[PDB]
Amino acid sequence: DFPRSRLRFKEKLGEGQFGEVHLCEVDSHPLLVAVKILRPDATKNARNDFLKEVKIMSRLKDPNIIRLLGVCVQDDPLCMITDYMENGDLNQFLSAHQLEDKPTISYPMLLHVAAQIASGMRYLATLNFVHRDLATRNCLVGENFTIKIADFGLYAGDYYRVQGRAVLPIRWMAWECILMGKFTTASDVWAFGVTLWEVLMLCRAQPFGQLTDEQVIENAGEFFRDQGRQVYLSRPPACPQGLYELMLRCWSRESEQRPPFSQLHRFLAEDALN
Ligand SMILES: Cc1nc(Nc2ncc(C(=O)Nc3c(C)cccc3Cl)s2)cc(N2CCN(CCO)CC2)n1
Repeated sequence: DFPRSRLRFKEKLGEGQFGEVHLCEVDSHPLLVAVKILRPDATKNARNDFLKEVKIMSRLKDPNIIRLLGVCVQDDPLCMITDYMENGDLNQFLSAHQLEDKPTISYPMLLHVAAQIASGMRYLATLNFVHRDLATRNCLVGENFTIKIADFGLYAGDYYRVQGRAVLPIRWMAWECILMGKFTTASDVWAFGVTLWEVLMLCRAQPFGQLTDEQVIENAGEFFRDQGRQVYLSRPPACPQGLYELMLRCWSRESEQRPPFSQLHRFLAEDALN
């Protein structure tokens, strides 16, 4: 596990903080995989983060979570190998589709997309694993509208950057994450609510897109104060009222009032059809 010389590099797919992903072919006719390797400018800190991500990823084994197929971590150079998800991230994919009138996507397909994210998150919750950056940009799309959640690191405007602070996806963040940096399964539910809003919007608009970062942060202060001045994402045109109410439960002020992923999954697979 795994002979590096079996890998044939084809195209660079993307790039993050301590790694670079490439499309590769495996001889082992044409098997495609995604391969993450260190960036050319990698430091010893990047090598350490890459080894950790290997450890984190090795534990995740579910149909709707990206799966580690293999590793080069013994003799150099370091590599991580996953399924190649041929349709890219879900944000770009939904951006290229329009909702069916009466490349298109049906409303029941939007539900099926959301249900797969909810099942993936259901699995993470059983492991008490907190994702901290659930969004359509961190979901990958395979064949037959198969969704795998990644942890994935472009979408610069989706993160609030202050020097010397962690980079924060504030528009997906529960009011208590913004005010206190506390991330829990309950805050992943709130982000799931925002992710479901993105799916039903077909990624046509940034969440709170007409509000500044500072207004989004002061809106978290309004959830805290609980004086009826907090503001929510509006109902997407493709979204019925019943499904909108489910998004609103994800954005309950009280963390314990937010539905668990098992309930969100049931609703989107079953109740949402009626
Ligand atoms: C950014 C991107 N990724 C794609 N597929 C991937 N599969 C798996 C990926 C991945 O990163 N694995 C991974 C690894 C290896 C280690 C740790 C963690 C992880 Cl999650 S990335 C396809 C794609 N394209 C598809 C075709 N589009 C046509 C548009 O018109 C263009 C864009 N673009």
